[PDB]
This record gives sequence, structure tokens and C-alpha cells, in this order.
Amino acid sequence: QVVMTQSPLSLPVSLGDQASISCRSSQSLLHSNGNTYLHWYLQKGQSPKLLIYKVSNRFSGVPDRFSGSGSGTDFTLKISRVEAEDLGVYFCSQSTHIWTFGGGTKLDIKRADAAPTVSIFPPSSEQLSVVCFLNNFYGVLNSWTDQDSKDSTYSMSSTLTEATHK
Amino acid sequence: PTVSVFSMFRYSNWLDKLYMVVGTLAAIIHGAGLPLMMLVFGEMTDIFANAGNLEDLMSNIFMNLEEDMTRYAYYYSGIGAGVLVAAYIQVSFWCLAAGRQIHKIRKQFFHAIMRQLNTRLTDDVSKINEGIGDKIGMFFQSMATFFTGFIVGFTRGWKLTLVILAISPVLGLSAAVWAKILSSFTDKELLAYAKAGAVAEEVLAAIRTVIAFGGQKKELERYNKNLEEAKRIGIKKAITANISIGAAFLLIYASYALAFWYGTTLVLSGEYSIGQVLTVFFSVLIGAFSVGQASPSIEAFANARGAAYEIFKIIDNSFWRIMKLNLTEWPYFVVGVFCAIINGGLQPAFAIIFSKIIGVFTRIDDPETKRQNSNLFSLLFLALGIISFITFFLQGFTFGKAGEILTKRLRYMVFRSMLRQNTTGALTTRLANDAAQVKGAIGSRLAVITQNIANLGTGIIISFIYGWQLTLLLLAIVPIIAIAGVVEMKMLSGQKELEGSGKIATEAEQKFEHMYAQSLQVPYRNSLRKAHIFGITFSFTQAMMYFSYAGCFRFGAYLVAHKLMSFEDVLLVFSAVVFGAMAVGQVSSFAPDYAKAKISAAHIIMIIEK
Amino acid sequence: EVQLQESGPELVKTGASVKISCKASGYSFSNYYIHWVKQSHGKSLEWIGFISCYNGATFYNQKFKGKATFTVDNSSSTAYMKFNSLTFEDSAVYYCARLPIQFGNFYPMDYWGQGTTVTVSSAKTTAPSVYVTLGCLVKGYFPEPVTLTWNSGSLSGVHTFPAVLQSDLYTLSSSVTVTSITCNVAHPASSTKVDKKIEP
Ligand SMILES: COc1cc2c(cc1OC)CN(CCc1ccc(NC(=O)c3cccc4c(=O)c5cccc(OC)c5[nH]c34)cc1)CC2
Ligand SMILES: COc1cc2c(cc1OC)CN(CCc1ccc(NC(=O)c3cccc4c(=O)c5cccc(OC)c5[nH]c34)cc1)CC2
Ligand SMILES: COc1cc2c(cc1OC)CN(CCc1ccc(NC(=O)c3cccc4c(=O)c5cccc(OC)c5[nH]c34)cc1)CC2
Repeated sequence: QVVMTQSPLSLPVSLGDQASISCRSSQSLLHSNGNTYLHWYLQKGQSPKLLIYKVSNRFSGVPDRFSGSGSGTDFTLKISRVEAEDLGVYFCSQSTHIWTFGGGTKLDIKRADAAPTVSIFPPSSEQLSVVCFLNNFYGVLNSWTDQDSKDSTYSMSSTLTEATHK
Repeated sequence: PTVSVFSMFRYSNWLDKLYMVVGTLAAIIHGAGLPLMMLVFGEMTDIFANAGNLEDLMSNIFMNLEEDMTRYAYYYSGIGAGVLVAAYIQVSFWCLAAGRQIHKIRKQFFHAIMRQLNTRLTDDVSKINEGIGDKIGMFFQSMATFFTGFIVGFTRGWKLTLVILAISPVLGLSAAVWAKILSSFTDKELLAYAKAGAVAEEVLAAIRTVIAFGGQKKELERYNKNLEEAKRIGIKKAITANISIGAAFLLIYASYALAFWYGTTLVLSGEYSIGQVLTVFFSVLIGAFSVGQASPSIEAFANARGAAYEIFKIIDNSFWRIMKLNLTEWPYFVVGVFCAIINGGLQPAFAIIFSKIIGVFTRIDDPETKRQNSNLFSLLFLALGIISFITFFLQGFTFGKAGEILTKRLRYMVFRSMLRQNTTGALTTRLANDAAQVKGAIGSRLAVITQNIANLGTGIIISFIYGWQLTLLLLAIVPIIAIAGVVEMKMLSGQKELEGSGKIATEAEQKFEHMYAQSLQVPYRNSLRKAHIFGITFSFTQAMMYFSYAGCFRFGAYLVAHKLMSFEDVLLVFSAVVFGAMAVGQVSSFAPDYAKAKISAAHIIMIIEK
Repeated sequence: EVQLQESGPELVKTGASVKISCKASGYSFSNYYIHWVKQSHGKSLEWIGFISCYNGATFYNQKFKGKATFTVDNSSSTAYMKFNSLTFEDSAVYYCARLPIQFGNFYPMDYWGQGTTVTVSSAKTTAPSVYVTLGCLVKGYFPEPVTLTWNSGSLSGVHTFPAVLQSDLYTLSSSVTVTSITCNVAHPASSTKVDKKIEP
């Protein structure tokens, strides 16, 4: 089974700039017939859509922003001008040795860093568990929100039944 | 000048009307049988293709192929048995109705010609017979083939059916011109010699005057000046007939090229399957060709209505010495034999190209490589068409020109030896027929044998290379498939026992007509028996073509499932062997009686050396 | 258009069976395979197998043989995948994709279904327990979802975190932030509407 590895598990980008997503197989994807069967899909609760196939061919109806390159065990998908309808999860797929897929790379909006607004809460005593809230940054369990649609930072909740940021 | 369509059948009783009705129903059923065959053939092809694609896919990592092919063997055999019965009933009932009516007509005409004109009693009744018999069953069968083929086409794939519609007018016109050329070929040959046959008869009828006045060297020149025109008409016919049939062949192969280019486009786009393409293409193409083939029937019916007018009005009121004859035409013979080799070798070339373009779709490959291969094989269909046009024309033209040169020379030196000297009828026949048949023992024999060798021998060799087990199985039925082709062309062409009763009519009341009626009994019974005999012969040879499918593809399923063969090889062997046997039969149906031709040559050589 | 409409979300009891469907439209159904792909949370997609939409011939990934079963209804143009003896490890999103039969693996899976989420849980319907930054802890309920609002949709600054399994029972927390309020929790499956006011 060929193992496909995507180097940036998360890729912070900026609207209008450029993005490049890498894929690397545990074994050469060049077929004995001279073709390399590596494809790139985009996933948004919608169906995955094929963008690039056979390394560099753009699918029908795909904008000219998406391009693909790569040779053997090393492939790349470049988005030239990251628009706002491109934020999603891009994953690679091989079909040379058979089907295996890459782990996916999520495109995220890049912004200036921020610090967590850590807030502690003692048990409400109506019972117990302790809750930490780390808001607006860029026997225990954790839960993360997705990137906010406006300010575009993250938030985190931790509950037990410190904050190591950059 | 023509009688009514209803008044044409006024001598039919309840039994004849029943024969016509049931024969027409059987004709409709028989004609509907080939498009259903193509439907089943497409489904079978798709079974094989899907199995092959799945095996190609799971290579590195056919279970039900034989079980699936038993059902299709059953469908093939059921259609074949239905066609056997329906073809028998059609041919038999139409011949019986025609024979009973022609008998009643002959008796009534001779009764009326004496209750009161020999051509009208011999040849006109034969024209009526040719008009109201088999040809009507043919016509209904071909109409059914056309309609059913186009229904199957539009139900399986309307896009491809429309693309072949755009071509079907030209295909039906080609088939019509082809069949008309075939029908009128011998009549035109007899007509060309008419002006010289007149001079021959009028000199041989007054020979004493001629050799008394010493006009030998002048009657010879009259005959020669007319023989030149007969030869020129023969050359022109050899040009035009062969260029027309070559254009028809070219059009068939170009239809293959176009329909398969478009169909492979539809298969590579995922919209069609290759079996669907095969079904649609073969259905629509065979239907469009059948339409054309059904036009001699209309011409014959019109001629029957024309002939019935006069009648109903009257009623109402050494092989080495033979070859050395044609020796100065060795250039024509070299070119013709080369072209006959290339012409016969087009059936195995087609088998290869066809099997390859279909085997492109029975295993997986890159879509770009599949598009390239499909384009290449469509182009190869077109190249086959061009080559067939050229070589068919050249073979026909060179052999026809050599035959014309030989016929003119033989007529000339035969006349010269008769003048440098056995009734006049016998001599006119020796000049009109015996001289015109010596070519049948040279150029026609050479062409037929060379073409049949280059076709079936090459087919059988490459079939033994690709799949010897299937080739061995199909060799057992090769003779029957060839005979099926022969019988089918003889049946389409409509191809003496009345001469005895022609004497009682030529002599001439009630006693004479009673003698005539009694004289007709033996040929009447002979025709009523030949109706059944030919019906069963035709139906059996037709059904064997349907049974070949069942046998070949059941054994091919076995071989493909046990890995001894591929579906592409099974297709190649089927095409090559089976349809080369059919082509061998079709070509051999044009060969003239070699025995009669050698006899004619012997008589000609006797007269020339006398 | 080519469309592969998948069935809807399914919540199943552990050890039971579920059949999910993929209804194809806009193309010749029988010229393609339907592949099934599984995606667990935070993992790579995983190929389960395919079935031929022509004759129903299947092929299963070795890990899934006996665990899943593909069928095809050629009349309705639908493909089905059925599980047996579902366990918690089968909670995932399942996609269908089509592959041309003519090209095999020499072609991508060009069109996909939108995905069917399958949650295999053995728990029984349970009502939640509801316990400047303020927040609510909606702990120990089943099944999802649970609607949380502050002052009945009156307010900005909210931060509803996704629900997390804690021993077969979801938990959830919220976060309102306002400089110097009611908390309405609506669980339909329990038909509960608890409105707690936060007090210092
Ligand atoms: C009644 O008319 C005709 C009678 C004759 C000839 C031509 C006629 O009409 C044009 C040629 N004479 C000289 C010998 C002679 C030389 C060459 C051939 N080889 C051919 O392939 C051929 C030639 C003419 C027509 C056809 C077809 O129709 C035909 C139809 C279906 C299938 C065919 O092959 C697969 C066909 N093949 C031919 C045959 C024979 C013999 C008598
Ligand atoms: C490579 O694929 C293909 C190749 C081909 C075909 C189809 C293919 O693919 C589906 C169709 N073949 C088709 C051959 C083909 C052509 C024409 C015909 N008509 C007649 O015989 C015929 C019809 C009506 C009246 C008469 C006569 O009064 C008549 C009188 C005297 C002599 C005759 O003749 C010996 C006569 N004959 C006829 C039959 C068969 C060609 C090759
Ligand atoms: C049940 O089958 C058949 C029954 C009958 C005939 C033909 C049948 O089979 C097609 C002839 N009929 C009268 C009309 C008639 C005349 C001639 C033809 N010539 C051809 O089709 C043909 C010519 C040359 C080469 C090939 C091929 O390499 C070939 C390969 C695969 C499949 C094919 O075709 C399904 C092929 N065809 C042909 C057809 C039709 C009556 C009985």
C-alpha cells in the first residue's frame, strides 16, 4: 500500500497571495506506461471536487489559478491567487498502485498573532469539573472552534473532571 | 400498358390468398431477425468487455463468463430456429402461390388464344412469375429489416443512429445501384451483341448467295465493324459497373470509419458502451443496406404488371490450350491477379482492424492512449475503403477488358473460319454464346480462385496463429457457411422443362388445349416440389449463420475464461473465418460453369482449326 | 450535470446494521464503478472497495471484507453499502465516487457524493445537565444536537464549542464575553428547554 504524505497539515494563507501544497509518496508514482497518476481534490460538508489529475492536467471547469507539478514521490499543487472560495481541505490521491489518499491540508486565513484570553472557572457547585477558556488567539478533554469568520482567530475550551502559545 | 395491382392477382383462390398472407407474416418475422441478432450480439460483447476490464484492473491482486454465455447461446439458437421456420414458410408459401397462379394463367391464356403471340406465351408468363413470386417476399422481408433495424438503433442509441441516418440515403442508394447492376448484367451483355448478331444471322441464313458472289471479305468486315462496337460497349460496362460497386465498397468502409470514430468518442466520454455501439451500428447499417436491396423487387413488380397487360387483354376479349487463346493479354492478367490478391486479402485485414479496435475497449488503458488507438483504427478503416475501391475497380476492369478482347477475337476468327468453308441456329449460338463463354474458363476462373485463396487461406492461417482451438471448431462449419453465402446470392438473383410443352403451343381445338394441359403436369409438379426443396435449403443455410454465433461464442467464453485466448482473438477468428467463408461463397456465386466453358472452348477451337 | 446524492445522516445502535445509498443521476449509470470511501475524524480517507454498476461485481479492501456489503439497483440507479455488527470504530463519513470502467485506475474519481455521516452509539436518549467572561456547561446528553442561546438570541462575543464524547455522552460548553444573562438550552430528543440565569 502506497502511503501518501502531505507536508503542511495546515497552511495559513492570505487572500490574493499564493499557496503551495506538497504531497510525497512512499514509492514512485510513475507508471510503467510513462504516466504518473496523482490527483488533487478540494473538499469543503459538500462533495470533494476534482481539481488536478495526472499531476498537472486541470479538470474541466477549474479556474486557471490551480496548477500542478511534481515528478516522482514529490508533487505540488499551487494556487496562484488565493480567492475566498478556495478555503477548504486539499487532498492528493494516487491510482498508480492499486487506492490511497493523502491526509489533507486545510487552508486558513493568515493574520497577525494574538494572545489567548485565558479565563478560569471553578465548578458551579450545582453538582464537579473545572473549565478553562482560551479565546481569540492565533481526565481532561479539549474542544476547538473553527476559525472565526470575521476576526479569524481561534478559541479553545478545556475541561477537567497553562497556555503554551507562540 | 399496365394492369391494376388488384387485377394482377385475379387468379388467386382462397388458398393462394392464405399463402400470401402467411408468407408475408413470415417475411416480416424473418426480416426482424437480424436486428434482434445484433441486439443480442451487443449484449454479449458488453459481457465480455466488462469481464476483461475487471480482470485487467484486478490483475495484481471470468468467474461467471461461461454461465452468462449459456444464456446468450440460448438466445442465439432461439432466434436461429425462429428464422429457420420463418424463412422456410416465407420462401415456400410465396413460391407456391406464384406457381399456382402462373399455372392457372398459362392454361387460361392458351385457352383464350384459341377461343379466338408465342413470345407472349413463353416469356411474358415468365415475367409475370418473376414479378409476383419470391420478389414480393423479399420486399417485405427487407422492409421489415429496415424498420426493425432503425427501431433497435433509436432505442439503443439515438445519437449514433442519427449520425448513421445522415449516411443511410447514400448507403441505400449504393445498395440499390449495386443490386440493379447485378440484375441487369446479363441482359446488357446480350443487348450489346444485338447489332452484330443480326449481321451474323442474316449472312448465315443466306450463305449460298454469299459464297456464290464472293462477298466473304465484305460480310467479314460488316461483322467486324459491329464487333468493334460490341467490344466498346463491353469495355464501358466493365468500367462503370466496377466503378459503381467499388464505390459501394468504399462507402461501406468509410461508414465503418465514421461510425466507429464517433462511437469510440461516445464510449470514451462514458456515455455509451462498446456493445451499445456495435448494436446500433450493425442494426442501422444492415437496415439501410436492405432497403437498397429491395428495389429489384419493385422493378420486377412493375415489369410483371406490364407483361400481364397483353395477356389479360387477350384473355378478356486442355486448360493449357484454352489459356493460350488469351495469351496476348498477360499484362491485363498480371495486373488483375495482383489486384485480386489485394482484394481477397481485405477480409482478413478487416478482421484484424475490427478485432483490434474492439479489443481496445476490452482492457483498461490510459484515456489518451485509447483515443490515439481509436483514431488510428478509424483511419485504417478509411484506408481499407480506399484500397478496396481501387483494387476492386482495377481487378474488374483488367479482367473485363481481357475478356472483351478475347471474345471479339474469338467471334472474329470463328466467323472467318465459317466463311472459309451445322444449322444456322446452332452457328448463331456458337457465335453469340460459345465465344462469349470461353473467358469464363480463363479470367473468371483465375479471378475467383485467386480472390478466394487470398481471402480464406489468409484468414485461416492468421486464425490458426491467434486461436487454433476455435479455428478447428469453426473449420467444421466453414463449408456450410460458404454454401450459405452461395445459396443466399442465388436466392437474391432469382436463379427448360417447359420446352416439351412449347411444341403443342407452337403447332397451334379443345383437344389441343387438353394435350397442352396434360403436357404441363410434369413441370407443374416439379415446380411445386422445387418450392419446398429450395425453401428448406435456404432456411437451413440462413439459420446456420445464426447458429455459428452460438457455437463460436460459447466456445470462446470457455477459452477466454480458462485463459487460452482473449476476446479480441475470439473476435478476430470469428470475423476472419466465418465471414471469409461467407465472402468465399458470395464470390464463388459469380463463377460460371467451368465444365460448360471448357466445352464451349473445345467447340470454338474445333471450328477455328477446321 | 453529474450528481451522486447520498442518503442522510444516520445514528445507529452498536451491533446493529445500517444500509446507506448513493443515487446517481446525470450520466449512464452502468458505465462506471461506485467506490466507497471512509473518513474518520482527523484521519486520511480510506478506500473500502467498489462495485460494478453493470453486473454488481464487487471488490473489497481486505480490512473490510465481511464487514461491508455492496449492492446495486440498476433500475433506480442507486448503489448501497450495508454494514453488519457495527461498532464504535465505524463512526465516520462515507462517500461514494464514480470511476469509468473503461479506464480503471488510469483515471481519477471525478465525481463524489456529498458524504453520509454514521454515528454508532449504544447510549440511550438522555437530557442534558446545564451547569467579563461567562459560560454554560451543557454536560452529559444524547443524542446531538443541542441548541444553546444567550438571552434568547439577544447577543456577539459568543463562542459555542463543538460537542465532545465523554463516555458515550456528549458535552458542550459556551462562552459569552461582555464588559461590566440567561442561557437557554434546547434538546429536542429529550424535548427539554432549560433556561438558567448566571449569578455571581
Ligand atoms: C451478374 O453480374 C455479374 C456477373 C459477373 C461479373 C460481374 C457482375 O456484375 C458486375 C464478373 N465476372 C468475372 C468473374 C469475377 C471476377 C471477380 C469477382 N470478384 C468480386 O469481388 C466481385 C465482382 C463483381 C461483383 C461482385 C459482387 O457483386 C459482390 C457482392 C458481394 C460480395 C462480393 O465479394 C465479397 C462481391 N464480389 C464481386 C467475381 C467474379 C463473373 C460474372
Ligand atoms: C465489412 O463489412 C461489410 C461488408 C459488406 C457488407 C456489410 C458489411 O458490414 C455489415 C454488405 N455486403 C453486401 C453484399 C451484397 C450486395 C448486393 C447484393 N444484392 C444481390 O445479390 C441482389 C439483390 C437484388 C436483386 C438481384 C438480382 O436480380 C440479381 C440477378 C443476377 C445476379 C445477381 O447477383 C449474383 C443478382 N443479385 C441481386 C447482395 C449482397 C457487401 C460487403
Ligand atoms: C445472423 O448473422 C447473419 C445472418 C445473415 C447474414 C449476416 C449475418 O451476420 C452479420 C447475411 N444476411 C443478408 C444481409 C447481409 C449481407 C452481408 C453482410 N455482411 C456483413 O455483415 C459482413 C461482411 C464482411 C465482413 C464482416 C465482418 O467481418 C463482421 C465481423 C463481426 C460482425 C459482423 O456482423 C455482425 C461482421 N459482418 C461482416 C451482412 C448482412 C442474411 C443472413
